[PDB]
Amino acid sequence: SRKFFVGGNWKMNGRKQSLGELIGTLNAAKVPADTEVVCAPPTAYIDFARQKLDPKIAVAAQNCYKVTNGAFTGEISPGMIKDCGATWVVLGHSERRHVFGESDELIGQKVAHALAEGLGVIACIGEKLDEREAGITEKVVFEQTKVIADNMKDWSKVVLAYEPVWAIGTGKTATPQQAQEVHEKLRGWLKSNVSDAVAQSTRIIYGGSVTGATCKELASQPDVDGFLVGGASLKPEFVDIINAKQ
Amino acid sequence: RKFFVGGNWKMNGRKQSLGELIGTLNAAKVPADTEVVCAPPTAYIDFARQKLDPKIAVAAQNCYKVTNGAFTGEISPGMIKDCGATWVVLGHSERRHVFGESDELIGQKVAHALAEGLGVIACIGEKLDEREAGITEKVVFEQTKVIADNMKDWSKVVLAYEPVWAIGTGKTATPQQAQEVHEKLRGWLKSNVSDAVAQSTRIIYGGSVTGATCKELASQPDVDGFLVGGASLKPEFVDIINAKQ
Repeated sequence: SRKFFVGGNWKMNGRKQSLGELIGTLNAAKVPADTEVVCAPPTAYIDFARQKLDPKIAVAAQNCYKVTNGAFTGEISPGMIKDCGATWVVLGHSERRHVFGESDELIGQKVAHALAEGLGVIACIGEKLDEREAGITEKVVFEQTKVIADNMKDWSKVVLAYEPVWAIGTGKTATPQQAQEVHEKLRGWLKSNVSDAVAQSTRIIYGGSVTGATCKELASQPDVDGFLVGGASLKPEFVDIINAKQ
Repeated sequence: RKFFVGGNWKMNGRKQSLGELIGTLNAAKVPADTEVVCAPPTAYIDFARQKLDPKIAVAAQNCYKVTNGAFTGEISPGMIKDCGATWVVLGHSERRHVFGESDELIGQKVAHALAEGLGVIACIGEKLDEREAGITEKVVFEQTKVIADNMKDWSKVVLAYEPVWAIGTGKTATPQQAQEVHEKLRGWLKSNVSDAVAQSTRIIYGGSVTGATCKELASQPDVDGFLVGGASLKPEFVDIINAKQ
């Protein structure tokens, strides 16, 4: 019985005043008890957000590096994330992979280390438009998921996020049925390559375009276990997406 | 040119350990002729500014080139200002050589940070292969050039020379080898920008500095301070603050 999971990726948006407002909205919101809600602030505001947010909402970092301390100007470690009261980290996000060039190997290593330090991990995967139009969706997301899997001792604190990069900013839209086709193929990969236990208990959430209007239909897909929300996570509309199963 | 001592904590510390360091720094007597800046890890910019006495300025360790946007894991100069920090380090050797940040990207970041009202510590330097091939000047001049082309105003910039060729290589820089590069960089400012920019721009040294070495390095005519690494996490940093005393 996989617990429904809604992530809010704020990305590089907001200041203390505006995020303070957003947080007041989320605190005033009724969160269903059967739903796990997580918010990822810009790294400068992880501490700030954890202090202001009600305990019913967990806090994620948006990225981290692969050792606990070191000569890595501009990076943060999982220890720092935990030290700030955050319990999750988002890793392998399409923007890290495709804007900032983070390799599969680097990401697998980040997952191992964040997991070894006690954080949950939202591990992101997905294919670009050129990869999808070349017919290599499965090949790409399976390879990304394999590299993550090779750097794991334990699956219980991982959530997989499928991002259709091919449908973010390109003009193309993704159907609920296309999302479901990728999600069930990823679950089938977990069953045949890790275990049926992992396949049946691991949340696979959809990180493509989600709104107050699209969320109910997407969430009723049997292999779509929730959402990693982009722009809408900055709006009160997020509260509708939290309630997508209601 | 006011003497400038920067402390780059890198990816080190927690609230407890950094709170302790900050107590130590808050007890230090900062000379009137010296500008002190500390760069915490990004998760602790806010924490550090709240705990530090105002006689010490706070810097971000990196930032991005737009004020808000779809850039998971980044921070903007707006957020840095919002947390009470007045500087950012850009083009650090680690951003360049571990994380692949290009000259063009760094230039764009410099322009955006200066425009949003931050000071910028702009880092340049050559690797060992480049030094031993004889292209020290080519590499550092190119890096300073691409930056200069993305800037109009020089008053809020500090140039940091990093002898990357001395990090974990088995080679080290002498004070004289540091002076030599600082002099050539001031030379490039004269010839490529102006004499005025060349006479007023702090050029600080970003290689190994300790309490034992700091006074000899600071006495070099073209070395105007430091961007300190490992020693910045220790009381020894307070002695490096006193380098020109």
